[PDB]
Amino acid sequence: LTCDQLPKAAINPIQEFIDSNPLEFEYVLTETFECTTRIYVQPARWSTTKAPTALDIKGTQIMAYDFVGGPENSAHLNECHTGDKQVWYFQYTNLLTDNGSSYCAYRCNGTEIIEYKCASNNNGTDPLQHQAMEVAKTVPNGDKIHYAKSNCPETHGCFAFY
Amino acid sequence: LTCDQLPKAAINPIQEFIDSNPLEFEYVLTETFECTTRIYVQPARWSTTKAPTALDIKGTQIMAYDFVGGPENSAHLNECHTGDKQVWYFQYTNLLTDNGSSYCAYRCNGTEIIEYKCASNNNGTDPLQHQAMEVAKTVPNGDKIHYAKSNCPETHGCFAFY
Ligand SMILES: *[C@@H]1O[C@H](CO[C@@H]2O[C@@H](C)[C@@H](O)[C@@H](O)[C@@H]2O)[C@@H](O)[C@H](O)[C@H]1NC(C)=O
Ligand SMILES: *[C@@H]1O[C@H](CO[C@@H]2O[C@@H](C)[C@@H](O)[C@@H](O)[C@@H]2O)[C@@H](O)[C@H](O)[C@H]1NC(C)=O
Repeated sequence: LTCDQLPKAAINPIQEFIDSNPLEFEYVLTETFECTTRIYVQPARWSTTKAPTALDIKGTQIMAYDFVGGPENSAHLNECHTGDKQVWYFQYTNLLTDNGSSYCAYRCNGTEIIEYKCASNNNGTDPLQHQAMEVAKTVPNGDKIHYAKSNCPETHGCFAFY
Repeated sequence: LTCDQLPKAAINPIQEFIDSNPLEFEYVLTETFECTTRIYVQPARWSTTKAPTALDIKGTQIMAYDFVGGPENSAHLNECHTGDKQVWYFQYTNLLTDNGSSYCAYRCNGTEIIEYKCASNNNGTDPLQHQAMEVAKTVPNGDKIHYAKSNCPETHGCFAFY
């Protein structure tokens, strides 16, 4: 299996992602998105693109990306500080169940995987999530995929932020 | 007029604030919340307090505060990185109108004002907002209140983030 052959699942309407806030990453590829909370935001009233925004929050640092849909169930992200463009797909989504929400998303460079983000608001208890992670690890460079919460900073009274 | 005598307006249900996302500050007291976007987040499914969270995002930096209601229409904030406690009130709110949402909130130390946050998603065009700002400037230390967006960094393709 190569990264280009992973499923490209249907993307839920944006409101279903917003209604899942806040999410934390369970499995990630690089160190970048360890100990990170994901927040979805609807478009600003003054936005001329009317693109929603994804926020990746790691302690007191934040990456933001406006995003729009592209071909074949892609998400086209524009990182708000750098202008860097990224193309993402979803392996699966399972939002707004009786046990909460989960999904796994990935970023390829051709046949190899270069980033991976499995998110949930149920501490990774959706059986689909571990299953998806086990599939993604089989594509080239998927060996890097690992648990995102092994060594996070101590909290100071909150639950999705530190 | 002193800070303790400012109105303590009724606080809208949390969903009305979330539905107003994203907001930007129009008038602020210190430099801290210049060029800042405010995002409201519902409580995490795993939160034992079930407190919602306010995010103050300034470029790639973020302050987060879980908050709960207190006496006399107060909001009791817990800054998520430091554990520092803050007590806020609203001068007024005007959410989810045909021209969007605005509010002005303030933090006193007795008779003086120590922080001020007027937010909107309509670029400060609610007449109530300039009116409220003019009242707040009349309390001790209110002279510091000023426009929050005079010199913000250039964007890189987004609208509420940079
Ligand atoms: C969240 O789950 C944690 C255990 O997760 C499991 O073990 C870690 C090391 C990973 O391999 C992960 O994929 C496994 O599912 C608990 O330590 C923690 O207490 C849980 N949090 C709760 C219940 O709030
Ligand atoms: C947003 O409004 C800006 C003008 O705002 C006015 O002037 C500044 C200096 C402050 O005094 C403020 O309180 C006033 O309301 C415009 O420069 C800007 O283009 C507007 N943005 C829009 C239309 O998207």
